[PDB]
Amino acid sequence: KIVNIGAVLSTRKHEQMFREAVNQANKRHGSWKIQLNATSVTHKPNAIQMALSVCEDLISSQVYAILVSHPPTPNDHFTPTPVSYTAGFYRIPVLGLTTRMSIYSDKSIHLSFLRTVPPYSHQSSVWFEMMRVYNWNHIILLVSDDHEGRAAQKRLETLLEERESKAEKVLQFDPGTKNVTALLMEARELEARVIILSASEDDAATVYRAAAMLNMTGSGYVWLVGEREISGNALRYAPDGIIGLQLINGKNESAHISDAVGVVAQAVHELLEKENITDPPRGCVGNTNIWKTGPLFKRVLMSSKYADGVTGRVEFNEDGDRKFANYSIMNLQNRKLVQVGIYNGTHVIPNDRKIIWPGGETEKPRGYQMSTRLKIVTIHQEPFVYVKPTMSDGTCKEEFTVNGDPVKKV
Amino acid sequence: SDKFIYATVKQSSVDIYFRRQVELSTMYRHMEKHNYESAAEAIQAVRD
Amino acid sequence: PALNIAVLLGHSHDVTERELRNLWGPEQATGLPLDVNVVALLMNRTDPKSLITHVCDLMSGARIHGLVFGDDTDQEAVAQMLDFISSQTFIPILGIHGGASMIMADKDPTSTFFQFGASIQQQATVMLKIMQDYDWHVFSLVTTIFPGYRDFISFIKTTVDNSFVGWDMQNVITLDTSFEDAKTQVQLKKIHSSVILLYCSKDEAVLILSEARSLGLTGYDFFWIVPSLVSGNTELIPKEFPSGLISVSYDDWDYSLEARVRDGLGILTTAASSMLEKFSYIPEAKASCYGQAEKPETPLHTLHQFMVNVTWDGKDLSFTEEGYQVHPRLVVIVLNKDREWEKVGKWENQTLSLRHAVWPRYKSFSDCEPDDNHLSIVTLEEAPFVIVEDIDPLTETCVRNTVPCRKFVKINNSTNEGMNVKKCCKGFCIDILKKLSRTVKFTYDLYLVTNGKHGKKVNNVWNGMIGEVVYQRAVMAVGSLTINEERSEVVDFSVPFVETGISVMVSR
Amino acid sequence: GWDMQNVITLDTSFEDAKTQVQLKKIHSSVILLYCSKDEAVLILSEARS
Amino acid sequence: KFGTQERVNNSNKKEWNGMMGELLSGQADMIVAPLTINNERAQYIEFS
Repeated sequence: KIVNIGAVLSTRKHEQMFREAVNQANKRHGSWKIQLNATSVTHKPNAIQMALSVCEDLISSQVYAILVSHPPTPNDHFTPTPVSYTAGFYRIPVLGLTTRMSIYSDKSIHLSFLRTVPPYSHQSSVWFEMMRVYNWNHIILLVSDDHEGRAAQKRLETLLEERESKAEKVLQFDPGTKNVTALLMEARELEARVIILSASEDDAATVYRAAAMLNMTGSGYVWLVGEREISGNALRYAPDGIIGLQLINGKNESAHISDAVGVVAQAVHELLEKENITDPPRGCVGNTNIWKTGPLFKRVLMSSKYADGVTGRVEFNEDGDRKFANYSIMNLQNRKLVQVGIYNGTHVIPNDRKIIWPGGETEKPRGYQMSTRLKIVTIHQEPFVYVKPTMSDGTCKEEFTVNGDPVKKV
Repeated sequence: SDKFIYATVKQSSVDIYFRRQVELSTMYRHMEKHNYESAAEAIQAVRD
Repeated sequence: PALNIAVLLGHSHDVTERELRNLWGPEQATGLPLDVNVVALLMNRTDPKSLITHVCDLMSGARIHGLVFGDDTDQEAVAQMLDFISSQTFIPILGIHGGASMIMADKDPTSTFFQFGASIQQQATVMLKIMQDYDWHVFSLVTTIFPGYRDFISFIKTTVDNSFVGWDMQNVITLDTSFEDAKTQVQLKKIHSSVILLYCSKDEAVLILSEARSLGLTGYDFFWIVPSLVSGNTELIPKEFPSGLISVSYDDWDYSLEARVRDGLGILTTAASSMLEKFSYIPEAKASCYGQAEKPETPLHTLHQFMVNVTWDGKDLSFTEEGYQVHPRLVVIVLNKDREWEKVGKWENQTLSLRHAVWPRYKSFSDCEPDDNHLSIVTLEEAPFVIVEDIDPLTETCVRNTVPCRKFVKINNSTNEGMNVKKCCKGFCIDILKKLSRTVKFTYDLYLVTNGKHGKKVNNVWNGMIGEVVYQRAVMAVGSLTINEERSEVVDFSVPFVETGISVMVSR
Repeated sequence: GWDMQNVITLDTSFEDAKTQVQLKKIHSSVILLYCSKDEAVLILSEARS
Repeated sequence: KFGTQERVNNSNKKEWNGMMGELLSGQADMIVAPLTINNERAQYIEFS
């Protein structure tokens, strides 16, 4: 009757309020039929320690689902990756509390992984709404060569092909490149003035510094970026007027814990009304078989819509990722962050605040500037295109036709 | 034949045209081994 | 310097540790500046805790600088497990068999984990090579929400966009769910007679094929080419799979486990020799898995850039930047009338060799309608009527106004057998045959006659055209066939479409 | 100069493997249907699908 | 070269050379040359 749920969290108080949320869920659903036990594990520095500890504590406790969050230390280099692999051995679902990485969206890598927070790839869709609202048709991409940039570029192109339009150029750079001036120099000669960045904090800071050195932050340009590019060191060198995105409850651990606990309790109650239910494997060692009902419980989680959540309506798309999130569109005015509007699950709603585009001007800038200096290519065709060597003065001798009119020369 | 040799500018409109016809393909096989780089070179070759 | 490599297998295979050690006994100076002390080990079963403990014990004890893992089970998660171990230990790990042999998409940038397999991209490439070889240009596309389908459709779209072959892609089908309920029948109902490429899981493939058969999409002229993921375990074949399902898979028949291990250790030794001749010396292994050592842990020199250019004794087993074999060992198998996976073609050094030059017709099911519109047609090369040429060097397929036609060309006069080379036939008679196929609505597999020459009765036995047609080896004889009294007595002729008498040629 | 391509007879049920490849052979813009109302409903629904 | 759809040696990718090779790569944006109008070139770039 007792059901175990594993929750690896950052701090002692986090697992404390996780236990409180589990008790509240048990009270609201009713413990007369099933009692929802709660077990938790504190973060350790080593990933191998994660791999051994999830087996020794979580798997050995016959857990049904795993809730994972980021460590208190600011480093976030694929922290939930070990457990997401280990519980993926038995197809045990893993709930991503505050993991916003898009590598976890690839279902063929993480066999069984869920999350209540959208990744770093969905912002492109929001950016699309910008081009739908501000009427921008030519866009410049500065995605990175990592998995994040490739996924963001792929999703953006997939959403743009519905419009039968494509980004004019897609500029790509390796992560952690000190010099990126060549790519921005190439972008300068192009026509589009809508620049999109999808990179880490250090890369965003470097590209911002390089573009500011190239006078790309002035009037006539518009910058639209994600959450990493307006947070931390990237904010220090960020020019005024850029537009960024910020999730309403991305860094709120308690609300995510509460809604995840509620939705997993609801899914457990829904599943336990079925037949031929198989108990989860006991012990990491000595059991090499996957959970028979693991995929079924994952699907139950997949089609479960939590009614009243603190973060809002919790829903998972076909990728197992959070759907219909609220993003606070962020604008940098006078080196200060001010909200210029909110985007609900489908549409963007501006507010009374006045948007300040880079350069200090207030009107909505045009998507691009029509370049009046056209690059002309031509071949040597005797009746149509005569070509002659120039003289020592930089030109060649002028000539007059039979009528005496001078010949027009370039 | 091997006595009458005719060609044109390599990698141009006429090459695509001769590649596209269904009946002329055979002479296109005579055409590929003598193509000149530019029109002026072919004109000079015809001249001499 | 001595290099330690651990080879870990399972109890399913009969290979012993002593045999694994003896596998490293060629003794013709494999490694010029280095010798290898290989250590073998066998594991009862694969699971995260035991796997990580075993690999850490091997790393701490033997101080192995590399590891090759041969799995017996079909669990895909062990691949990501080994990838994670490599990322946390910087040990070059090689995937040989079992779960370690089935492919995961995106490896960690800092992990040295290479696999003996081919991506979905290479599988799609060999699918298109099968299609181009058999000139099945027109086709459809049905997929599911199984992961990797977006990559598959993107790759096939890029290939069709960047190929000079016509590749008349009809439509793309993506069945999200509720295959038999609704919103799925209308899409499947609009695929006409062509090749249907299916990408899904085996359990979903059973339902997809059942629905297709219920909708009559499994006729004689329907060919399905599917990846190894749906084929999966060879020995088990669900009854729903119709005969004639072309599939591509990593070979498990000829490329044996001992050869697998030998190739893996050879790659490791070659990489070690390359780094020794390039860098200073082999870096010693990590201190331990545990302890949380305070260090960036990134080695000054690594093997990651050294398995890109590796050449073994006879084969080139080089790896890509993301970790795939440049020359993977792919075999194209089909479900024969015996309901068993029988190998047909192979993919060696970017070249696809098929046993059957012409695709034989396969009865999909016992109740399938017999093939009547497909006819065996003979022809003989005649200067004004039947011109036979080689394949197009540019498009690698028969050009317009030409048809495929196989010629049974012998290797040499020494042997008594030959192979069927697919040349291209055009001319007056072939054009007439094309018009006949368009009007009468029948399909053909044209092939040259190699027995006789225009037909002749010797020893009361007919050769050539009349011989082939009389002995039920062909349906009709299209070509420069002069209608004669004995020929009309033996076989039935059609209305003559051109006057062909006997005449005299003389010098002017 | 009529163009009568083919004659289609639906002897079996309208949902099995037969009467599906048979119906897909129809390429014209005009179909002469002859049956009773109940079978007409099923045939027309199948054609719409 | 005026321009011809050609296969490249690596990966068997299609490319254009000459005028449209420069144009599709962004090096040039308009062409004044005796460029013949045909089906193949009109598919990717547009002619007045």
